[PDB]
Amino acid sequence: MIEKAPTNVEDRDKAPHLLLLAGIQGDEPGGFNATNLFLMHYSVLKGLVEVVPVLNKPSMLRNHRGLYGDMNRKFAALDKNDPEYPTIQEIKSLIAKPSIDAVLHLHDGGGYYRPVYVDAMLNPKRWGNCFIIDQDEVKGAKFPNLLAFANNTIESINAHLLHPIEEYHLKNTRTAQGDTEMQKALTFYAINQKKSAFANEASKELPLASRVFYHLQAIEGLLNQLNIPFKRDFDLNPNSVHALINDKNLWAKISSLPKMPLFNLRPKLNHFPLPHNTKIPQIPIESNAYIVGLVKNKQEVFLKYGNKLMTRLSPFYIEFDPSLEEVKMQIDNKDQMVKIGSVVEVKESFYIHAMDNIRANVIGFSVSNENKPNEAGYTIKFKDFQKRFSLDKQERIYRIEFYKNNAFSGMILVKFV
Ligand SMILES: C[C@H](N)C(=O)N[C@H](CCC(=O)N[C@@H](CCC[C@@H](N)C(=O)O)C(=O)O)C(=O)O
Ligand SMILES: [Ca+2]
Ligand SMILES: [Ca+2]
Ligand SMILES: [Ca+2]
Repeated sequence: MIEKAPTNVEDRDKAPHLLLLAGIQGDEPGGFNATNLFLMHYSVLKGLVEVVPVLNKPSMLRNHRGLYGDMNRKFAALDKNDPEYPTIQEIKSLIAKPSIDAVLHLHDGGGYYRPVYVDAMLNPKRWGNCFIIDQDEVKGAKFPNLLAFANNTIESINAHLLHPIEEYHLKNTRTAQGDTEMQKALTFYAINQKKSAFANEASKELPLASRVFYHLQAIEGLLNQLNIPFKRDFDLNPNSVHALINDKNLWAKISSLPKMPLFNLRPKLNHFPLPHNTKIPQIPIESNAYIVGLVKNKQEVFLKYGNKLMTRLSPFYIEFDPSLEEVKMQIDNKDQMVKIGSVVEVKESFYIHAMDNIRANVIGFSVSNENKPNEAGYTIKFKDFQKRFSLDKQERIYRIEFYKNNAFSGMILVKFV
């Protein structure tokens, strides 16, 4: 859970609290890209929005609806030995917190829901582009009138339709009256804790940016109904959404390695250092996004951003010796200390000063066929690189790797600008 909170802690209790959740199915990227963009680009000014951006991360990482079965059928009877049992308790505990008032659960769904059969794509069996309640009223909730809240949220979404076919409709599953499937799902659990609970569906027929657009419309519609004041730092249209999903400023930091751009990496990165004796899911990974991770696939390690494959790492596993903190380098004739794990911009040249006990391999530069070379003490320019060794498709970013005996002492990236 990630908090989107006012800067003044005192403002937390001055408006309602919403719990915003997506990615209970790992192949529904509208939902988890929307929670991602919300965390990255919105501000909550009073009250609080608690976000679990992706409920089923292992499944997201494999582009899979649910590796351990349908997580959204696990909110009623559940075997204590179910692999998702701990996850389910975390979620139910967030839902049932006295400080939470409302719950919004995002999904992507096939076709377009219509309450009357129109055709195979538009009918009551379909799920796309609807706003869903389990029943019209939840007595004892802070906001008991789910129906009114839903109708007003649908109004807000329908003020912004990209095409008429995308019109939102109310879907009331009347769950307690015999819907045994929905009785096992998240929002029904929430209403049983006297929370006002809603699900939004964006149609799988839509491109990702349009799915995310509609989820964000639903989030804003509901925040307005709750009177949780918010801002965002962008204009809400599909182009703007696309730009932010595919943002060149997105990065990932694996272990103590430098920040790497998410987009426009080469599809495969060879001889990539990873800490030994460390299970893949336990390798630290930081990002300015909230849906990034690593997953093992055969012998490779995939860098994932939602369902997008950003690169395939071909690792070599090695001790990460943390002793080397900085390296003396010259950049465009300007001498300076460079922290291990830095990215440095270069216009013309660089040079690494020799070090006792430390060997430098500039990846893409060579002066011999030594398999374990020392390339400190060379003045290096762009023309000196074999461009295929670049980290990026643009052939501008190069790895410098440092070794102390048989241990890995760190990496610095140079970016030619
Ligand atoms: C074809 C394949 N079985 C498939 O992906 N079906 C989906 C089925 C649609 C689907 O999952 N809705 C959700 C609705 C849940 C709403 C609400 N109670 C909640 O807890 O948020 C579900 O039932 O968990 C499709 O048609 O979009
Ligand atoms: Ca932003
Ligand atoms: Ca779903
Ligand atoms: Ca080299």
